[PDB]
Amino acid sequence: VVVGAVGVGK
Amino acid sequence: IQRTPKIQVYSRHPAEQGKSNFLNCYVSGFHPSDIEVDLLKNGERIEKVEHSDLSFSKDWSFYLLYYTEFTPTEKDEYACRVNHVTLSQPKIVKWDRDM
Amino acid sequence: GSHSMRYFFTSVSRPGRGEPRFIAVGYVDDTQFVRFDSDAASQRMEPRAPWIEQEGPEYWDQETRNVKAQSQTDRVDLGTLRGYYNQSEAGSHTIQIMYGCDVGSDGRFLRGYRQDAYDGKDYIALNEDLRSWTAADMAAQITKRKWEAAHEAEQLRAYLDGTCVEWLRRYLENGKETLQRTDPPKTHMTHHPISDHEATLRCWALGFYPAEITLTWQRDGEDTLTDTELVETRPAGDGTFQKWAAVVVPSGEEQRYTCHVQHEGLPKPLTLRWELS
Repeated sequence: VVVGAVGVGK
Repeated sequence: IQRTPKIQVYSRHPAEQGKSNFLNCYVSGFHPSDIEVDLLKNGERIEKVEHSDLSFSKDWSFYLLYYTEFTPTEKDEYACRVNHVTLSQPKIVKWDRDM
Repeated sequence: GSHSMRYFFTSVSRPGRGEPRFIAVGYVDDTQFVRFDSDAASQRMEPRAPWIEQEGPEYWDQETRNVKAQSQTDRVDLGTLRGYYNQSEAGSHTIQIMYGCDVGSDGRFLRGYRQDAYDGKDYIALNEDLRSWTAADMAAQITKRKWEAAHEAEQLRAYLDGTCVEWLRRYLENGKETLQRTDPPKTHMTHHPISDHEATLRCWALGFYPAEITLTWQRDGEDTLTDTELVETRPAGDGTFQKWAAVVVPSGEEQRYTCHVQHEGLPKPLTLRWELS
């Protein structure tokens, strides 16, 4: 499974 | 920020004429990922060619596997034709049985 | 042996040609099991290995939107990084992300990793300790400060030693038939006169798995890097790999060169020699 938590941008 | 493809043309199994096999063109080491790959049978573009999903290496350069089912013969010539920004003219690599 | 799970993502801006091409690929060891391709008809995370296909529609529903989210992050970041590096809006640029985790034979966590690249160069990477970041240059240090702010390292550590290690351990059992195998290299040598007085010795290794391998040429027991041609390890297309090494030798001295093959499925290092009578 991929990461669930959407990250903050760069 | 540009690397030229390394191109390898080969068969999935050792080649014996008359028996089904797979023709492989492996292009690795290139950047950027925009690339053009055609398999050639006596200089004519083979039409049912599949490929792998774009991935890349530790050094971030890309690699792709193009392949198609074929039956080697003595008379038939097979080549891979790759075009990339790093290339002034499409490079053509002929299938050699011991490479 | 050890096992790994890895996801690879590539985002390629196409200025004036619609949204960025986005391609995602998941692996267990050297076996691909999922993919997403923005340009593909499906617009869903699709399965790519037999043993993942049993997963229910909740699995594919989740993965589809998560992998799409990651895509949208890469969509903003393409614009942000364009600014950091003071680049025009007319060029095509590439973000690449790799992350995953490693476990041992008993399913215990060994390693987590995340690494990002911009235009094929190091941008920012998570350190081995999973607590801190290394930015590659001063622009990437802007991101490192943002991520140190929002504690991304700790939310990410959650996945890399937690979610990741459990789902790897499931997959490794859902697919225990195909994934636990090690195929050792079928080996053999060849010989090609280039003239009347020199020839090419070519040391082959075929059908092995996983893809890690070593080929080396020895002259009277000494390692020759002279005339040594080594190709990139390549996929057979059936789950196995091929590699060869070659050295050009003086015809009639083929007996003094020997080729050495090291691989995990090999009880001892293979040694091969051309055998003239």
